[PDB]
Amino acid sequence: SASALVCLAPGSEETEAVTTINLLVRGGIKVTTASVASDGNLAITCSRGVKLLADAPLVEVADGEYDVIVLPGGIKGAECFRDSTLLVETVKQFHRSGRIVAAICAAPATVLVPHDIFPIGNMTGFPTLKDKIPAEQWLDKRVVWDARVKLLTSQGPGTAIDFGLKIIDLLVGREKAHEVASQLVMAAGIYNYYE
Amino acid sequence: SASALVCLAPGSEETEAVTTINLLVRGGIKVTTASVASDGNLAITCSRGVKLLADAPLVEVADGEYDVIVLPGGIKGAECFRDSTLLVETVKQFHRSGRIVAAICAAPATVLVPHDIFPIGNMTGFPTLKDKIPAEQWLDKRVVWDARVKLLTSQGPGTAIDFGLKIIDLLVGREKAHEVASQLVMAAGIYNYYE
Ligand SMILES: [Cl-]
Ligand SMILES: [Cl-]
Ligand SMILES: [Cl-]
Ligand SMILES: [Cl-]
Ligand SMILES: [Cl-]
Ligand SMILES: [Mg+2]
Ligand SMILES: [Mg+2]
Ligand SMILES: [Mg+2]
Repeated sequence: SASALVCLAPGSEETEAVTTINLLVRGGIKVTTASVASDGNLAITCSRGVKLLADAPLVEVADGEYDVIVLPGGIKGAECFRDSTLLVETVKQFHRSGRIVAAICAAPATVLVPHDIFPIGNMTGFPTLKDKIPAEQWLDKRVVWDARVKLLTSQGPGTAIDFGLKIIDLLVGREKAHEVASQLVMAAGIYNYYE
Repeated sequence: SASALVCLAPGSEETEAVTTINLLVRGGIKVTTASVASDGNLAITCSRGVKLLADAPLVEVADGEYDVIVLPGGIKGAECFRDSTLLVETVKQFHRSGRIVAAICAAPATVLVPHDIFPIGNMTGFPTLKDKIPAEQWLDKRVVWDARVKLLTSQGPGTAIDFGLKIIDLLVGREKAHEVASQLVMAAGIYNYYE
């Protein structure tokens, strides 16, 4: 199967993390969750208090051959990612080895921009953090797929379905993305991959 | 200081549970999560494998004065609810005492219909299970609010935002629902409480 490494830190946005995980599993993707910036503790208290148990510490899975690394948002979770040298070097390694980096909400501006990971990539993120993304790189769009650098970005809790579906499309294919979308009772406006 | 009791079981649908909890917290509603696991275990494995910690076993919080009891879906989570005499008694007590019952996805057909808790009233649920909701009660709407019996129902993972926003309306009101909605970057097909 295709596989995904979903990172979690104290203060990660729980809808973004959980909805993404759920959709990837529905798509037949094996998902591992990794605890970041917790010195190995697998208990992760998210941004609105939801408490998740991660599968493993990042340091034990960072060298795995996952097809995508996923960075949920949440202000404080994204700061933890930014300030983790292991997280940043893992993101860089996924990219250099031809794999996908996927980031939502505050993660693009907080993690990718300060570390100059994708200096000329196109990206989106949470609208109120537009001023944290260099102006020439910013698109205000529910999902942005920059195929040149294999960078997938998205905007907020309410775009987590759109984000997860595009990961499925990229890793498994359009037909599987449509199958998953069809299970959800999605709002009008969200792309369902039928065409 | 409105409050919500969100029930969780092995096999609950994690998007439905977590997105609902998230939105209620954003709305200033005090949330308590209650495990309906038969042994009282609080470390719940949800339908796609997300590991979610409940705050308390149902028996320790069921008699609380929460304004709403929330039943997430997930095929096996809803079966656990149906087969828990304490859960069913608690739902009945919320209803008889003039409080709100909120249920999504499989929870209406699996829990409410077999126990005949709402013999009169409109309801929805996951559309593949529509033939398990009595025909005179069924509506095919993203959210159904029947104020006559204080029953809120909704259809699936993709309607979790609509569901959570309606709980906010019912507990805190339209202004707060609009405020929360405006945070999410949600899709155009979800009612946003602005006129
Ligand atoms: Cl441990
Ligand atoms: Cl670690
Ligand atoms: Cl670049
Ligand atoms: Cl959504
Ligand atoms: Cl399910
Ligand atoms: Mg620059
Ligand atoms: Mg394609
Ligand atoms: Mg009847």
